[PDB]
Amino acid sequence: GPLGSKNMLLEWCRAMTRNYEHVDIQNFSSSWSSGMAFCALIHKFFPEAFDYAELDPAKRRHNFTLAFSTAEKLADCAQLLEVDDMVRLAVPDSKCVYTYIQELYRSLVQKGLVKTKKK
Repeated sequence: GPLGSKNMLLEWCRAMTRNYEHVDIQNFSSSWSSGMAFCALIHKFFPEAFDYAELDPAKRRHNFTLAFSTAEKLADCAQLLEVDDMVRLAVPDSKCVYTYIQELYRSLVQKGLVKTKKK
């Protein structure tokens, strides 16, 4: 479509990347090899989550588990991705992140999280 799906998420996800640093969402795979994206994106809607400024790219394993363990306890998100796999692959799939974000996106809509402030 003239708009596009991934573009919507990309535009959106990126919009939250401005707040955070060391993170650049120019892709859904390579730009995610740091795992810093999953944690950073969540930290946007959940402050009690964790101190994103206290995390480093050194502890990726924890970043993945954290991003998931945090989103799960707070949003009971999906379990489409496995920390170990992410760690081993070090290369996610645009469909995986997209699909994950998809489910997550929807949860935010119901929760009314995405509709925090109008333009």
